[PDB]
Amino acid sequence: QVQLVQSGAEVKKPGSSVKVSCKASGGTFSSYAISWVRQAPGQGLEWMGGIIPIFGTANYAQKFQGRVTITADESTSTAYMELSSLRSEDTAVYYCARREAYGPRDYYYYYGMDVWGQGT
Amino acid sequence: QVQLVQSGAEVKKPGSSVKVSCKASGGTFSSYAISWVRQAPGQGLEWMGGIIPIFGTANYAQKFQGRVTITADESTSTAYMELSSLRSEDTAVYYCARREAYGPRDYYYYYGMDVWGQGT
Amino acid sequence: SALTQPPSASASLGASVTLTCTLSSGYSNYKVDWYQQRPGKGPRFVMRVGTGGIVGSKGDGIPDRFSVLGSGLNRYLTIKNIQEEDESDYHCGADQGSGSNFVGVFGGGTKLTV
Amino acid sequence: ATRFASVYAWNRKRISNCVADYSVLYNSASFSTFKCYGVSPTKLNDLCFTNVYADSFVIRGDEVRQIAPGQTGKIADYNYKLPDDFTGCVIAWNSNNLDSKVGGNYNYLYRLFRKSNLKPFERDISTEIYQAGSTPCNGVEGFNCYFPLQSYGFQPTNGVGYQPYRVVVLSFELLHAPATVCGPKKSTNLVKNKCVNFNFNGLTGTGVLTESNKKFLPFQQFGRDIADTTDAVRDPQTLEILDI
Amino acid sequence: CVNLTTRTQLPPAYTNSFTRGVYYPDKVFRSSVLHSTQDLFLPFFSNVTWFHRFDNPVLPFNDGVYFASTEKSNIIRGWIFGTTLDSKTQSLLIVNNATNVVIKVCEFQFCNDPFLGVWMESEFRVYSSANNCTFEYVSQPFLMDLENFKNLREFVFKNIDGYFKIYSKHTPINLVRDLPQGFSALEPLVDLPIGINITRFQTLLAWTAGAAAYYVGYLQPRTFLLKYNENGTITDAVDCALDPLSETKCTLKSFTVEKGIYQTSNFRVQPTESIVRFPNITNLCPFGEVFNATRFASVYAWNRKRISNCVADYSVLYNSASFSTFKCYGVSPTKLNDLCF
Amino acid sequence: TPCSFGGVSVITPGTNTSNQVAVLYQDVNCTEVPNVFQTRAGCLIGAEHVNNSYECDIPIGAGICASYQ
Ligand SMILES: *[C@@H]1O[C@H](CO[C@@H]2O[C@@H](C)[C@@H](O)[C@@H](O)[C@@H]2O)[C@@H](O[C@@H]2O[C@H](CO)[C@@H](O[C@@H]3O[C@H](CO[C@H]4O[C@H](CO)[C@@H](O)[C@H](O)[C@@H]4O)[C@@H](O)[C@H](O)[C@@H]3O)[C@H](O)[C@H]2NC(C)=O)[C@H](O)[C@H]1NC(C)=O
Ligand SMILES: *[C@@H]1O[C@H](CO)[C@@H](O)[C@H](O)[C@H]1NC(C)=O
Ligand SMILES: *[C@@H]1O[C@H](CO)[C@@H](O)[C@H](O)[C@H]1NC(C)=O
Ligand SMILES: *[C@@H]1O[C@H](CO)[C@@H](O)[C@H](O)[C@H]1NC(C)=O
Ligand SMILES: *[C@@H]1O[C@H](CO)[C@@H](O)[C@H](O)[C@H]1NC(C)=O
Ligand SMILES: *[C@@H]1O[C@H](CO)[C@@H](O)[C@H](O)[C@H]1NC(C)=O
Ligand SMILES: *[C@@H]1O[C@H](CO)[C@@H](O)[C@H](O)[C@H]1NC(C)=O
Repeated sequence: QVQLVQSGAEVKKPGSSVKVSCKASGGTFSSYAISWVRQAPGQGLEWMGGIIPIFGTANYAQKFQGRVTITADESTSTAYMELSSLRSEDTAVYYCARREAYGPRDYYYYYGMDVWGQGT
Repeated sequence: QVQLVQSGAEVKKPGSSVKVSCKASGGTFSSYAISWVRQAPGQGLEWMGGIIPIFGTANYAQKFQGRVTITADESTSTAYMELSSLRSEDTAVYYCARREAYGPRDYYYYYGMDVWGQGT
Repeated sequence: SALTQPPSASASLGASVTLTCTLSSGYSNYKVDWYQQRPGKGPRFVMRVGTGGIVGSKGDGIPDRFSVLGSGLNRYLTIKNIQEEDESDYHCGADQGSGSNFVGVFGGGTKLTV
Repeated sequence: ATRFASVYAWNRKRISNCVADYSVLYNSASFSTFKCYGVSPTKLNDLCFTNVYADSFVIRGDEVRQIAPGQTGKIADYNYKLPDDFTGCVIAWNSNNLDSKVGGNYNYLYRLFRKSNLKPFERDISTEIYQAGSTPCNGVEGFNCYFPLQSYGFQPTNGVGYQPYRVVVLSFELLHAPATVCGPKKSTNLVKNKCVNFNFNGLTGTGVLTESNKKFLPFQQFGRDIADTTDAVRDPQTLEILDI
Repeated sequence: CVNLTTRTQLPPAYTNSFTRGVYYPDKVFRSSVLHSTQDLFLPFFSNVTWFHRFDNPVLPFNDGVYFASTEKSNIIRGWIFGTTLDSKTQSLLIVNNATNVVIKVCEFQFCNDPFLGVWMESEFRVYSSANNCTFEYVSQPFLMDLENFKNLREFVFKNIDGYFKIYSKHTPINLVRDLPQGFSALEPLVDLPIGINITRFQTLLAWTAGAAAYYVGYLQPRTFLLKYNENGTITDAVDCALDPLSETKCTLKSFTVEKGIYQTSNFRVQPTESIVRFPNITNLCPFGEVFNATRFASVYAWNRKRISNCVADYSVLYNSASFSTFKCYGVSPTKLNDLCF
Repeated sequence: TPCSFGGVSVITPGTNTSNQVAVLYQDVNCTEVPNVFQTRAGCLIGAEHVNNSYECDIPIGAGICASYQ
């Protein structure tokens, strides 16, 4: 039923900016804890940020704060990412991940990341 | 009596920054709803921003937010604008426009734009 | 669509030219202004119409013949006894307030070729 | 709801003929204000009311304090007046993420000037030009000729006191009429001829329940003695008359 | 719709209300008691406008009305309630139970003479346009017959605190030309949950005439002492403000008064004019020099300006939108303009 | 000074005999009140003043008594 799919793979030369989408089909959107994660080739996953569309606020990791811009477009039921100042180490596959919501929705009561993207 | 006049016309290379003044002579300044507007050659007027000098706050349009800086200098009874990242489409005549104020002055009760600038 | 305004209209001399500047549903309760722009010169204020009535103005280089009425979500500017001096571009704008001036969405404008 | 009313023209939905489970609303973590007058917020689920009105509007953060009995200010005086003997709960929460827009949301209006104060639960939805002076306005704005309404410029960069708050006021009416709104209480078996603690559709006391010989009319739900204290009740589930 | 004009144009007729218009004021059972209640009641011996012919103009509705009909062929159909009754405001329509007992608080565009017609029903000419329905209730289907007296029907119509309250009584009657003397109380029939502004009303009738007449009285705030019998039926009442004997009865909480002297009330001459006198000062108070000041003092060394010998117009300061706090102690902020200091 | 006022007393035989009553406005001058009889207690309206003395039945005050005859 519910699934998240994004755009294809992009290749950018270093120092440019990359914008990655994330489409949402099925379910009641804007209640999901949309998260952005990455994993370097041969290395464990590293977080960079997350966003809850209904609250309109975005959180970022310290390693990527001031360099990663994340927005959620409620009208198209989509979530967007903007990453600038790409370097040699920054190349990796990028995943868009969600979480089921339950409870008051203002206080964190969420399920696991049952559904993932296909990569970027 | 009361009138607003600005500096002359400037021509700039694309990608530069343009600063436009607006002098105010006559009346009780800093109560006026100083506004900045433009019209492309052969096209209707487009808003960009406005400012009330006494409140010291500036409002901008979404098309020009993050690219237009507007300030009001109460000491010289003048209003200044700074516009950066000029492009090919951005060339146009620029107008400095005011509004009479009446009422509590904290809540919008204003007359029309009776007085205009001479262009820029 | 915000402020919807017809591109151009043409009326004969001494006739009535009712110009419709419609207000969108989202922008419904906004003050509406009217301006006259001579070809190649800066626009000047004509009349201002509010949702409750007429703002009221005089002595702005506007002939007495000009009048404005506001009914529902449509604002009408009426010209009676028109002559060749009225050929110009007319613009209607939106507005809002309570301490930050918001923005004015200016319509396309009307080219009234007499 | 996604279409809350303006405070000058607030909406009212009447709720009746239903079971009101207040532990879900009270135990919700999503509300920032839940202040009750006349009832306590934690005993609400044990009570029964005739009917409940739910009034809703959006106001300014600093103005949440005015939605209370005995308050003064532009909203309390010209938009939504609550009575001093109000029985109910005033619920408010920050709704900046729903009602605020980056350029500012101007669809929420309030009345700023009025010739006189409102009576409790009175509405005024006219757009008559407010007369500030002695000179007739003849429908035209100007000095001493004012437009009575104004909008709140809700922007995401405003301070907490200037952020939008959604307010729902639940008014609890207690009049001598059939109750239609009751808390999520479970019923027990009826016990007669024994000393018991009873709660009959909100009527509480201690006593012995016996069969009555009073000829109640079809509309009468309970009786009172010469002392004007309860001395008879019609059972809410079986239309049997009991003496207490 | 049909405008009935074949009506003789005479001034209203009047009759004696006698002891009519008492209804159960509450929903509590009491017996062998006298209970004093202050509510909207039809006064005893109140003059009552009397309508027949085809008699039914639009009537005022003030605090509430008392409606009673004496009929032999069930001509009354219902009532129209509203403010303008022309779709500009919300209106209430009560149709006969023949189709269904129905109260529709939908927005109707009514005729300037609504009615129902009949002997069999064909026409339904009450309203034309009808949308914006907000409330509906339909009573279990029945039927209102469309074709000295024997059957008396009494009605009370109130519009109080969100409820449109209808009271009714069914009794035998025996007068030819009047309202009987004797006592009965109107029990509540149905409580309609409609928060409606009602100021005007019209009567629906079902061309030829049937045998019927109807009466309209008006309610006022009065205190009544009601006598409840052993079965909890109201059997008598005294309107204590009708005359001094009823007043004595109300004060003593009894319908029997012994020979004696009773102190029952207090007489007071009421004022007829409002006399307001203030000094001949016209200079305005120098508040503006302190509120619009550019050089406010420090709080450790605060400034004080004394204001005297002037007229203080506080509606400008109070009605200003520019202040965020205006908290008054000892005086109220909205009565400040009526005081002198 | 405040406007003229005073108590209202109802002089009456019992309802076993008659529903006719008289009203005493205590210490209020006849003129400001609206068979009008002026006495020390005030002006008593509805009772007919007679010169024939009888036993006191309903006392008025200051030597005046009332009865139903
Ligand atoms: C705070 O101050 C403002 C501004 O006043 C000035 O500053 C103060 C400190 C003093 O130095 C004043 O002398 C300065 O003028 C006051 O607002 C003014 O209120 C007065 C009335 O109290 C207004 O006078 C009226 O003017 C009307 C005609 O003007 C109209 O049209 C003009 C444009 O042409 C427009 O600007 C004006 O607002 C009106 O719409 C006239 O019909 C009426 O009878 C009266 O004379 C004055 O115009 C107001 N000025 C403005 C710009 O609002 C505040 O009253 C003052 N508040 C306090 C509490 O002191
Ligand atoms: C529920 O209440 C009705 C009266 O309203 C009664 O007739 C019925 O028997 C009751 N049923 C139950 C479940 O007790
Ligand atoms: C009633 O309904 C009509 C049609 O939807 C609508 O145009 C009108 O505004 C409504 N009026 C009210 C009172 O809502
Ligand atoms: C009720 O109707 C009357 C009709 O004259 C009107 O004057 C009054 O303002 C109305 N009141 C309300 C509260 O709607
Ligand atoms: C009251 O009810 C009883 C029993 O129905 C009846 O006998 C009696 O006549 C009634 N009237 C009164 C008030 O006694
Ligand atoms: C009552 O008033 C009348 C008229 O002023 C006066 O003549 C009379 O003396 C007054 N009597 C008393 C008791 O004051
Ligand atoms: C009663 O006394 C008064 C006063 O002296 C006198 O005027 C009157 O004629 C007498 N007769 C009666 C019975 O009224």
